This record gives sequence, C-alpha cells and structure tokens, in this order.
Amino acid sequence: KRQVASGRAYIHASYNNTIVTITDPDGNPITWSSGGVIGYKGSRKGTPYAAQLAALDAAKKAMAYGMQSVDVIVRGTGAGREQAIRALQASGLQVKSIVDDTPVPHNGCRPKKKFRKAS
Amino acid sequence: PSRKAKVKATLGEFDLRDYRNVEVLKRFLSETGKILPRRRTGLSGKEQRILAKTIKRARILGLLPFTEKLVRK
Amino acid sequence: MRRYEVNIVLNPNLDQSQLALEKEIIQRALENYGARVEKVEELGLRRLAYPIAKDPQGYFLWYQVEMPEDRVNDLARELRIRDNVRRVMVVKSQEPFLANA
Amino acid sequence: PITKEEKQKVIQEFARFPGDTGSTEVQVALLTLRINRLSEHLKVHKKDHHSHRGLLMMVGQRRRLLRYLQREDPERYRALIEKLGIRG
RNA sequence: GUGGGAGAGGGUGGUGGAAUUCCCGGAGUAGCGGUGAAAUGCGCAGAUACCGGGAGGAACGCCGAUGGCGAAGGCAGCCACCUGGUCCACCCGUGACGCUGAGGCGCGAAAGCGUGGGGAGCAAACCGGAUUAGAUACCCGGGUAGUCCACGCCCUAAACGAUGCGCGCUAGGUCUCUGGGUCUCCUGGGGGCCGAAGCUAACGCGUUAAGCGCGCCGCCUGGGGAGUACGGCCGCAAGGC
RNA sequence: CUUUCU
Ligand SMILES: CN[C@H]1C[C@@H](N)[C@H](O)[C@@H](O[C@@H]2O[C@H](CO)[C@H](O)[C@@H]3O[C@@]4(O[C@@H]([C@@H](N)CO)[C@H](O)[C@@H](O)[C@H]4O)O[C@@H]23)[C@@H]1O
Ligand SMILES: [Mg+2]
Ligand SMILES: [Mg+2]
Ligand SMILES: [Mg+2]
Ligand SMILES: [Mg+2]
Ligand SMILES: [Mg+2]
Ligand SMILES: [Mg+2]
Ligand SMILES: [Mg+2]
Ligand SMILES: [Mg+2]
Ligand SMILES: [Mg+2]
Ligand SMILES: [Mg+2]
Ligand SMILES: [Mg+2]
Ligand SMILES: [Mg+2]
Repeated sequence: KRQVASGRAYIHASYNNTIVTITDPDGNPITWSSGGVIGYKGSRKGTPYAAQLAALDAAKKAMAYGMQSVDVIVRGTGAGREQAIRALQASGLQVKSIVDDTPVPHNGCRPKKKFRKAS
Repeated sequence: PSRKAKVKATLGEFDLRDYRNVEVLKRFLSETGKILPRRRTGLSGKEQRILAKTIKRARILGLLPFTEKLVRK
Repeated sequence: MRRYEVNIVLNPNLDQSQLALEKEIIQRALENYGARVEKVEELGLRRLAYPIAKDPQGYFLWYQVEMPEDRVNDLARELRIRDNVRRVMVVKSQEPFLANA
Repeated sequence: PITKEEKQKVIQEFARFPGDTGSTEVQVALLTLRINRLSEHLKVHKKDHHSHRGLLMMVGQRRRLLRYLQREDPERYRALIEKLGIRG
C-alpha cells in the first residue's frame, strides 16, 4: 500500500538458504521472503527449489505494492542463486538488470577455522 | 584464451610513473577496480610492477576505483 | 633539498572566496616549511571513482616543490589540518619512466 | 645520508696525495664517517637490529684496515688515529 | 673512488579503502542460523535480508609469479623520513690490507613469562548442542588467556635445501628476475628446470655440485634406557644449555 | 556425518 513499481530486488544466496528482499528505488525494504518464509524448515531451506518459491513469493508480495520494474542485486554464491534470478525474471516483475555485489574483504578478519587453510 | 588483444597494444606511448592519467590507467583495470594480470595488461615484470604502484597511488587520490559492481550475472 | 609533488584535494563546494582562501593557507604553509614552488597545475573538479567525505567529486591541486626533506612529513601534517582539505599526498619526484614508446 | 660533497670533502682531507681515492687513511676516514652517522641513527631506532649488523660489518672492516696500517707504518697510524678521533 | 640499478631488507611517523563486530536512525516481518541430519543459539524488548550514520580493532584483496629482498629467524595497501645489504659499468685509488673462526658479543618463528595499554575477528582452557556403545574428539553454538602495542625476559623449532664458510677448476640446453653492451644477441649478478664428465647405496646431485682440489670451524661413532639422572651455568617462571 | 576390534 504505497505503489512503487520501479525498485530493487536483493538476492542473498548462501549454501544454507536463500532470502529475497524486494525494496524501493533507494533502499528501504518493501517485502522479503526466504526458505523459512515458505514451509521448508532445515536442510530443505537452502535448495534452489526454495530459492524459487522464495523469489516468487517476494515478487508476489511485491506485486501488491504495485511493483513492476526491478533491478536484481545478487550477493554470495550458494545453493540456488541463479535460480532466484530466473524466478524473478519470470513472475511478473520486469528485470531491468542484474549485478553481482557479493562482498569480499581485502583481507581483514581471520575467518573461523571453518573457512581457513587458505593462503 | 585471454587473447582479446593486449592492453599495451591498443595504446600509444605513455608515462607509467604518472599516477593521474586516469584516462590511460583506467585501461589496466577490469570490469572492477582490479588490476589486470600481465597476460592481459601486456606489460612486463618491471613495467607491470611500476604500473601497480601507480594505480594504487591514484585510488588513494580518489582518481581510480578500488572495486566495482559486476553487471550481468 | 629534494624535489617532491604535493597532491591536494579539497571540498568541491567552495565559492570563489572560500576556495581561494584554502590556497592562501596552503601557499603560506608551504613557505613556512621551506616549500619552494617550482610550478603548479589546477585541474580543479573531477568525478572521483568513489565518494570522499560523502562528496562524489573533488577539487584537485598539484604543487611541485623543492624543500628540506627532513620536514616533508610536517609540511603535510599542516596541510591535512584544514577541514576542506580531505586528501593530501606528497611524492618524491621521478623521471617519467615511459613504456610502449 | 652523506652528500657527494660530504664524502669527497673527507677524501681530499685525508688523501696521501692528489688523486689518492682509496689509501688506508682515506678508507678509515670514510668508514669512520658512516660508522658515526649509523651509530647516530641507532642512538634512536634501537629496535632496528638489521641496520646494526651493517655497523658491526663496517666496524670490523675498519679496525681490520687500521690493523694493517699500524703494522706497516706505525707512524701514519698514530697520525690517522689522533686525527680521525678513533680508539678512546 | 666515480657513475648507475632492482628490491615485501630494517626502523619511526603518517595515512587509504574492503570487510567483520558493536551502537544510532529508517524501511520491513517471522524467522535467522547452523548440519550428514539436527539441536543448542539468536529473534515480536522486532532478529535475518536492505539502506544511511557512527565507533573500534586487526589484516592488507586485484597486482602476485612458476617473482623479489635479507645472514638466518623472516619480510608484501600507500606516503614520507631515517638506514643495512647488494649488483653492474669505467678500470681511476691502496698494494696481500686475505680466508676460517674454539670462547665472546649480537640476532633469533610460534607458544610462553613480567608491567602497562589495547581488544573487531579468531580462539587453548571452559560452558553448552549433536554424533557415538562411550566422545573428556572430530561437527554446531558460545567463550577466557592469548592473538595487537610498548618496555623487559624467554632462545626453542621439520630454526629444512633435513645440504657450514671461502677460493680455483670441470659440456651444454631452456625459462626467468636484475645490470651493461656494437641490444634478432653477447656479457655480469640472482632464481628454476633438463642434462656432459664425474659422484651416489639407491633415490638423486651435476658451474645454484651432492663432481675435481685447498684452507678453517661444527659434528657422528648400533637401537632402547634418554635429551633422561646427576653436577654446573642461564631463567621471574615455564624451562634452556 | 561418525562407523571399533579380529
Ligand atoms: C600383552 N599385554 C596387553 C597389552 C595391551 N595394549 C593389549 O591391548 C592387550 O590385549 C591384546 O593385545 C594385542 C597387542 O597389543 C592386541 O592388539 C589385541 O587386540 C585386543 O582384542 C580385544 C579383546 N577381546 C582380546 O584381548 C579388545 O578389543 C582389546 O583388548 C584389544 O587390544 O586384545 C589385544 C595385551 O594383553
Ligand atoms: Mg640502499
Ligand atoms: Mg689502476
Ligand atoms: Mg705502485
Ligand atoms: Mg623469540
Ligand atoms: Mg609472540
Ligand atoms: Mg603478555
Ligand atoms: Mg568451537
Ligand atoms: Mg567463536
Ligand atoms: Mg645463472
Ligand atoms: Mg652420466
Ligand atoms: Mg639434475
Ligand atoms: Mg634460579
């Protein structure tokens, strides 16, 4: 209930789950979806299938605010990233563009043991 | 392949020590503020090595980018 | 002495008076430290690759000096004091190493 | 550092004859010069151990040249020492 | 000596952006996270995902190498000052001034110790979840010392090329870093590979020798007991020799 | 995932 149309679609994909946050032309989120948003509770959450149902929901919910034109901003490689992008490309929303914006440090903090053994 | 034609080739003689020719320097960065590898920059050990310091100076001066977003994907 | 290059970037929002003022202190400051100007370039405004102090543009200055090396570091402590001066960078001068020439 | 002046100013000041660029008096002279600047630099930067080695090296090279001197001509020696200001 | 060169060699100061954490503001709801599955955990005092602002600590992406520098330990954002080593050309100066080096003095990763400071992330110990027959572990969630800085102590290591230093002599080929030249190659220094002669138990080494010789130092003398006992020296202690 | 002994 605002009417936006033109806006941004943020896809935050990770190997543990995918979450889509649709927002306005300058940041403030309108509606968000995720693996949890929809049924899927644990492992199933990550799956590229959910990455779809999530994108769609995000858009559907976003269609209510009267969305249309959207700019997709992917963040992080993970189980079903490209899938979210495709979902949006369908749905209804017109995908103006897509852009990898995943963050990478210029070597700042020591990662958890989990992600070490690099160099 | 990576043979999209060297960057040194498509370019006339220029001072590599000059950290303000944003026009020319801009040339050695990819679709991001990343300094191109020798096998693209077409430079040489010594050259390449100086370029890299020249490009860093710029960035600090704000003339050149540290990193860009990737369009497409 | 030695030959250096002083790069100075300040607030792109300076009216003829404010701007011409900062240069007053710079010109002054240089002297006060032994900086002997050999020449200058004033490119002025340029679209920065990224924002500097929220501002997306910058006003550039370029002075090539000859001064007591043992005071180059102090000369720039001074230069950075100013609030409109958001970036100062001194550099030892060097032969323009060519390439592809 | 040591300007070319700073340097040559010493070389002439010790050279055994016009053109003497590397006699023993000269060499001991230039070394005493570097050793002083360096030991001066280390008065501060005590943690700069790396540069310290270079000192030990010069200090060696020096007494080793003096040793040879005081052996060949005991006179030029006492001359050189009192002059440069070595021993103490 | 004169003239040049490359370099993450070292020390002090300054400074740049990426990211993480925290705090403030907005917009926004019901989950986020995490695994092999999960759970602990965090979330309606509104978390996660998104935007803007701030603070702080630590490290320094691409360049970056199969690269470089140092005697080793080791050293990489940028800038300036201070400073060590080292290479090439000219062959100008001294005139054997050389080599090695018991002891000595100094240096010496990490962990560790003492006083003070700092503390974002990571994380011995520890507190929990899970897995398991059990789990004092691996996996997951927290987390203290510590990791950071200063000053002082510690002195060890697969401190490795597991290969002491110096010099002379003995096919080449190829790639590379750096200097000089008459610069499609010659010549000097350095890093790699293949390989003559030769060496080796074999593996392999081979002008960067592990080949042929000379000089000086350190060291070995079956495995275990044992780097232990004892004694002495050093150390605040742990411990070291 | 772990997944002992002979
Ligand atoms: C001689 N003194 C002891 C030494 C022990 N370390 C050993 O485990 C004992 O017993 C047997 O030892 C053998 C060599 O060490 C071995 O490996 C046998 O496997 C064993 O088989 C099973 C028993 N059912 C039979 O002893 C159990 O899993 C364990 O004891 C297991 O070590 O016995 C083991 C043995 O008696
Ligand atoms: Mg030097
Ligand atoms: Mg001669
Ligand atoms: Mg003679
Ligand atoms: Mg130590
Ligand atoms: Mg330590
Ligand atoms: Mg302590
Ligand atoms: Mg843990
Ligand atoms: Mg933790
Ligand atoms: Mg060679
Ligand atoms: Mg043979
Ligand atoms: Mg071989
Ligand atoms: Mg005691």
